[PDB]
Amino acid sequence: VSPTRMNLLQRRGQLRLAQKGVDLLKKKRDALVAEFFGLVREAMEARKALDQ
Amino acid sequence: MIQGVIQKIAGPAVIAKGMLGARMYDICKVGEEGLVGEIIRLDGDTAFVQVYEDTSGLKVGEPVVSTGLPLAVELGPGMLNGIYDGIQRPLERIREKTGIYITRGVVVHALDREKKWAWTPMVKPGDEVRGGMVLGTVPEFGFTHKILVPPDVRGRVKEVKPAGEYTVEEPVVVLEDGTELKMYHTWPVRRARPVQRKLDPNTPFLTGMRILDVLFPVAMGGTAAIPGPFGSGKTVTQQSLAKWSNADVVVYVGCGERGNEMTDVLVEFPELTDPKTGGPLMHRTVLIANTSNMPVAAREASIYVGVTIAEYFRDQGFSVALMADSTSRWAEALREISSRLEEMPAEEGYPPYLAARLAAFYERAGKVITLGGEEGAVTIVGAVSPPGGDMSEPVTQSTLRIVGAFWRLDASLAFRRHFPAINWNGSYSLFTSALDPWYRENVAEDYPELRDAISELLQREAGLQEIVQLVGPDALQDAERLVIEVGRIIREDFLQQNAYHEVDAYCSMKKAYGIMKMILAFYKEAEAAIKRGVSIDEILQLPVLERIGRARYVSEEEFPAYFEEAMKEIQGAFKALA
Amino acid sequence: LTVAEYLAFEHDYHVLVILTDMTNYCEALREIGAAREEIPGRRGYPGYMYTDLATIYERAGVVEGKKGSVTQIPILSMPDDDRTHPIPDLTGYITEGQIQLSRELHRKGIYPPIDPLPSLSRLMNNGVGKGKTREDHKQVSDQLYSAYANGVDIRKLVAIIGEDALTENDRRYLQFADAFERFFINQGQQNRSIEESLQIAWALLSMLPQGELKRISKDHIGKYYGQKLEEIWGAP
Amino acid sequence: LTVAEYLAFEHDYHVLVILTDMTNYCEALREIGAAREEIPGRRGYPGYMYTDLATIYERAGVVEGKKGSVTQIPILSMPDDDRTHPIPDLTGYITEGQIQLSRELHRKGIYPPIDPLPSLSRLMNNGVGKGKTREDHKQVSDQLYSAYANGVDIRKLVAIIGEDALTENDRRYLQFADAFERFFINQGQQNRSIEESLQIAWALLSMLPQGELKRISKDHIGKYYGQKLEEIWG
Repeated sequence: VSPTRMNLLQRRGQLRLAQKGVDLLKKKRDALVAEFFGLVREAMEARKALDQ
Repeated sequence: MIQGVIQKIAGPAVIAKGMLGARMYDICKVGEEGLVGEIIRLDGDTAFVQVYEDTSGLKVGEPVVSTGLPLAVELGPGMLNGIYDGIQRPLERIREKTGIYITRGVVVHALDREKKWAWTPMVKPGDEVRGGMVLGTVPEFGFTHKILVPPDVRGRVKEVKPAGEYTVEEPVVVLEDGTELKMYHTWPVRRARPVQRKLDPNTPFLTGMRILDVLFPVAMGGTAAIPGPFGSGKTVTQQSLAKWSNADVVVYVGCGERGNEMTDVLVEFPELTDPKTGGPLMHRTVLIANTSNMPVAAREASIYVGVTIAEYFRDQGFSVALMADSTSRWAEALREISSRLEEMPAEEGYPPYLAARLAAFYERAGKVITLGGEEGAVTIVGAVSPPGGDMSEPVTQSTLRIVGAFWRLDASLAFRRHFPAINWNGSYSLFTSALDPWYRENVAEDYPELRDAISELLQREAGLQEIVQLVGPDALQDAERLVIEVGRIIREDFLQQNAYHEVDAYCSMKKAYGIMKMILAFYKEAEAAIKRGVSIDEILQLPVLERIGRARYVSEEEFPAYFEEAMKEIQGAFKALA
Repeated sequence: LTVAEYLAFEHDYHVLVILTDMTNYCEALREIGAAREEIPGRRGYPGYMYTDLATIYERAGVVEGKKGSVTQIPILSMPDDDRTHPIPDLTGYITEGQIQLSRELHRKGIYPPIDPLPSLSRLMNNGVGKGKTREDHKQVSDQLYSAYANGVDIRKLVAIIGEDALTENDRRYLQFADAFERFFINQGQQNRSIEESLQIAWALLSMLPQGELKRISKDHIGKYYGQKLEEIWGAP
Repeated sequence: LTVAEYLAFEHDYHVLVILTDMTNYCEALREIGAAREEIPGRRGYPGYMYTDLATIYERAGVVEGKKGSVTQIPILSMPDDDRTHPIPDLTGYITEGQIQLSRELHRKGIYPPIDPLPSLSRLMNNGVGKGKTREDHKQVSDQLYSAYANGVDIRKLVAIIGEDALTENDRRYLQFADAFERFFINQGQQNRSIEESLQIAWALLSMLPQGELKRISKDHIGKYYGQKLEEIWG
């Protein structure tokens, strides 16, 4: 890549975008984990019903 | 004195002709108004003078007078309780004789020339004296200010003034060779004051803060670096260190601070009280204050002035704590001066000798044997303020290469109301191994092992952060939940310290040691109870939790009984648990 | 600044100084330095630019024994929105905080386009509170900051996971962010007293459930919580 | 160029001028400028490089009343394949478009490895269209440019989401880009007439839905759309 001030600013903007993407993905992971932990209780109830 | 006239004026640069015999870096008086300048280049009959203040209105042909001496400070009685700028001019007397503005070319004396001091001789005629010896004593607030013969002066005493009241200009001792010794002398700020021998970092510098004294100790005469992020409580911690340290004299250097921050320092500091005497803390500190709009020469020379004053007080046999509020601003001033000299920069515009100057400042610290045979030390706590907290700045890299401790101040901790907001993950100290024998002799032979155990517990707590982020703490196993709760206890009951509390503002080494004893004993008992089948939540309800939480606020003289009682009841509470 | 100092410290005036474009001043300083054959410092700017900017900025303040005051609001356009450019960098070095305008807010039709998240006033705590503006000022500002940050993050999350997957409190924060942008920031040419601004802030905080207001004491919540936007807003 | 101008504008020759490496010319210009302490542009090249290169390049063209012509095809090696280097930058600012080669295309065995996206012809509009080459030339060129750029963007997307997650439109554009690179750009040493090239272009465009061809007028689409790539070969 050609080193220029405009290119440096573009790379810094890309770094900021990547960091924000990491934060957004972490929030998505938190939502998914909450859903997963509800669903595991549902699954254990279903498995007990299957045993019965 | 070499006297010449102005030949050319170009901004702050003045070329003076007829200056043959003038020496490099001597202070000169430029023009009829006597503006102070420095000789930076000699060429034939001419000298290049860099004027400190604005040169507008100067004309060609005005006299230039050389003082014959480089930049120096007056060392003697009258510096305590004083406020100076970067070149040691008393700001209060400047205000008295000039007003709210600092006018150019004002002449003031660093030490008051009218005040009488109670002189008490300690030498007799015929005695032979050398540099650093004590000629006599003078009372200055709670101190006995020792009048020292200058380090380069030796001879035989001829006449001694008897006990009485004299000003600092009165010659108290005159030698056989006609040398008159006064209550004060002058020393160049860029030359380190000589000592007999530099000692090893054996004894600790006790700041009174548990995290600093235990986890990241600095040795007496060591150097520490701190970052100043906004909202971290840096000023509370700095003034707490000034109040509660085991240093006799405090020297605070403000190099090019913001006007309002410098005002904050100059207003809050006189209100601090000295716990050793109950009077003002200012009676044992010297404040050096510079704003961003003062001359760049004073801002660059401020730290050298401060370290020279600290070295003088060390040579009197005291322990001195030196705090530089922003070495980043001093580095900015150095960069500006180098740019004015048209020097090729290194890295981000800084001169290639930035690290050399930083080392020359920091290496003046240390515990020494003075020329007078006594012991004294200078401990320097420097502060760095990068552009946006980016430590990659050359100033911070240069500082961290030479300082022995780094107390990472974090704004995130202060946001969570964790004070002092010192990030124990990023902080470090290189003095622990050298200080270990002192700890074993003076607080407990067990102490290093306890400190390592507490550090390991903190590391284990930090290792679980991503798991606790992913799932709640209630999803953790009892072993992991135990270390999470013990990390919480360690933080909130050992690491946190209230600087405004009447007894919690200060903590001795033994009280801190007892707190870690209690915490680790509780952790071991709980770890045994876990493998006895006991679940976590009965352990979390034990009153020993509150007992350990209250250990911070018990007074120093009541702590040993409280500690033994707490140890007994921590032993008892887990035995009765199912 | 000479006029400002004269008025404030010889006639007890409270003077507000507005410097409309410091970027133009710094460019003029660079041009003058080049015209005088001076070797520039970082990025072509004079090596003494920091000292010059300090001699400009540090002329404001309050003096002991004087009733007057000098307050400065320098204004500067960052050359490429780059905060690390020497001009904004040195200005942030010397000044106490900054007010940042948002191009996103401006393009969304919001005026004045002040973005609260990157903005900061370093001396704000010393000038607000009981006997100065009102006792609830500081806590209200903290709560507004935290709630707005939460709302703007949930706004990005809702794009991928959808509104139905959000928690009820997340939807409350989502509505709060939109209402805050539309009513608090977007005031137009209105001249709002501090009481009116605090009233609007409390009406916006009332959209959040009580007890979610962690940063505010229970006394202030009891005193001011509950009122609706419709009762006090300038327009719907 | 003196010889070329003399021939073209005194003896009515149609002259093609090839300059092998303008980079080597600029190196000598920089040597002279540095020896003379000239105020430089970027990367140490003299400030007057633009004017000197202009005095060289601007000597081509055609003249009213005269029958001859001068056509210039300078060749220059971009240092580190950097289009923003002063030599290619000033040349692009002076010349009437450029043909840019792609190292990525070359490494794949495609010859001639001409990358159409950074390439340009400023005078293209003057010499194509009805009565010059064919009525659909400009619209076909525009449609090819848009479709190939879309394919390159979808290639970028594939590296993030994988090819299996693509929709059918994205897959069609990806296949169009692949077939374009393999059949239109890659021609070897064969000499194609403009009619053959337009036939190949229309065969490639027929891979896309008829409604996607926004750049092309509907009459041209009715005339030429639908032909298969296998009909030209295989």
